[PDB]
Amino acid sequence: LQLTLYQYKTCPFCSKVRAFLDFHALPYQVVEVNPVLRAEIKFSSYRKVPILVAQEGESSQQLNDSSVIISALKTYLVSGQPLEEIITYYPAMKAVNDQGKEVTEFGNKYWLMLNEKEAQQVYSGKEARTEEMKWRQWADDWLVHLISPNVYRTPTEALASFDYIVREGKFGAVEGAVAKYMGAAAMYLISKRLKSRHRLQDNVREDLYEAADKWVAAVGKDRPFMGGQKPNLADLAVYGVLRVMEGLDAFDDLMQHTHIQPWYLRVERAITEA
Amino acid sequence: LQLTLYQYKTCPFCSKVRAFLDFHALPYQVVEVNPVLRAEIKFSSYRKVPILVAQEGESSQQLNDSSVIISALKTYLVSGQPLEEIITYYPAMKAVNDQGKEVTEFGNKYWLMLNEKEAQQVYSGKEARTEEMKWRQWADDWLVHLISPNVYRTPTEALASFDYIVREGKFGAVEGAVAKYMGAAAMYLISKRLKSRHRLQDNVREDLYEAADKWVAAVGKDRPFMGGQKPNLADLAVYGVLRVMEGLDAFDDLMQHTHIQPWYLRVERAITEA
Ligand SMILES: COc1ccc2c(c1)c(CC(=O)O)c(C)n2C(=O)c1ccc(Cl)cc1
Ligand SMILES: COc1ccc2c(c1)c(CC(=O)O)c(C)n2C(=O)c1ccc(Cl)cc1
Ligand SMILES: [Cl-]
Ligand SMILES: [Cl-]
Repeated sequence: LQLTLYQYKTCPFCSKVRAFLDFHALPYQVVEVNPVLRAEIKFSSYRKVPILVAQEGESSQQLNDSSVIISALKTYLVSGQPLEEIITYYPAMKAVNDQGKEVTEFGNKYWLMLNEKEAQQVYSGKEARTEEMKWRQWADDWLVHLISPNVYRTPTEALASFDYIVREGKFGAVEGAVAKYMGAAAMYLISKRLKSRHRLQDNVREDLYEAADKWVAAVGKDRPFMGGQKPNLADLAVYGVLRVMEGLDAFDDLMQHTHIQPWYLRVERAITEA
Repeated sequence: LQLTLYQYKTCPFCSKVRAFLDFHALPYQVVEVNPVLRAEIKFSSYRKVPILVAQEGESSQQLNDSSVIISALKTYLVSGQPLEEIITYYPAMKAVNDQGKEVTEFGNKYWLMLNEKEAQQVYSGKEARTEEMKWRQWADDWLVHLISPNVYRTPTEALASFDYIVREGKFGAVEGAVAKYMGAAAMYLISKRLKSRHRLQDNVREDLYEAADKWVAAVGKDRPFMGGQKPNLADLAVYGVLRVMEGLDAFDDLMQHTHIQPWYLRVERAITEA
């Protein structure tokens, strides 16, 4: 089973898949996609990243959605059922938006296709299973929306963010320089609207701290991770979404004003502990 | 187990739930909602219909999404697991649209929460289970979109449709008269755009026939219903969506130019056969 992960290193969706693969010590190769030309992903009809293709000898499968990849690869690690069958339980559901745009959502993306036996093996109980599902959805439907407005909240921050994005990502020496200044500007302004459209406060930092606190309270103090002893897909989902800001002011503030570090560091070492 | 179904009689979403309850000969009461004031539904935070509340003695549960109601009530009929636990597997997933609107989708809405045993009891095999799921989604993501443009396609048709909607539904003698002419007009124009936004052909009837044919070919000629011997959630989904046009020109045309009647009539008697 050879895993190749096509990604945008600094993207919360790719970090999410990495947090999962790393935690389960799964071996994979990563091909960094060029956000401007995206030639490395032009083999797929699915036009979003991450994309993960699993090769099993002569056979191979393309897992598209970041939440679907984790769900499919996970039910696979527990059930051992063929990946080509498992990916069949998370179908791409096409529909035309109320604006005429063709959206594609993936069915059952936060549900592991597990039987009673294996389910009892990975979950605390029925309520633990539906809880991570709810928090998996929160991570990318609410939490990720707090990244941009926060890392591009100030012109200085916007430049630091794109410096890190271009340095961390794949850009030609030329488009790198352009994207560094041009992209920081566009994103600084563009995020001013993302902040509004998503109904964020004026002090976006406060929206970040609230979510952070809302999370640690959810984890509670009776357990190290929402998953209990070890982190579960929900712990790894929030971790993966937040790690993306590591090194930026947003992250330092997060750690300094929220009491989220203990859990964060906990999920980190649980990962480095392969 | 007392079932109360709040609905809009002539709506495909309510017809879908009725087609299911009827087919399983489930006893329920229906309270017709006034589309204008909707007072009869103002007990629910969920602001869409159908809504189905199941009362079990002193306890009661509100099942909101038309596909979720069918999925939950169904897994319940097979597993016997408490409804209050079952509805827990189809969570409301909130998110803010790219336009700033708060949309709510229901997780795993087309997946019955069944174990190996019961699943083998209700499905032909693994491929039969994911096939109805795919056709359940088609019914409401593609098929329903062909109803309005087709039944409001012409001014004469628009009036006949609203005559039937007001006669079939719950409107005050006054607002009924208004809605009959005012609503027919609004819908005739409004559907002119629905036809465009949804990328429908100019001859919307053709879109209807194609879908119809696409369905009968899917069912094939080796089985009476997509579900084999008896109809399954996919057969009942398409039937429920189409019945809504019964009596209108659109429906007569459908039956006359598509070879869909045989299956349609087959699902009808399978239902009347309680
Ligand atoms: C190279 O491509 C990127 C990089 C970062 C991205 C995205 C795409 C998308 C979009 C997508 O997945 O296509 C989101 C939401 N990103 C961020 O959250 C983000 C993270 C850290 C910093 Cl410093 C600044 C921004
Ligand atoms: C009273 O309320 C109604 C009635 C009909 C409706 C809807 C709501 C919705 C919307 C909803 O569920 O809120 C859709 C999509 N309807 C139709 O398909 C339709 C069916 C038959 C005819 Cl003749 C004309 C139109
Ligand atoms: Cl593209
Ligand atoms: Cl500023």
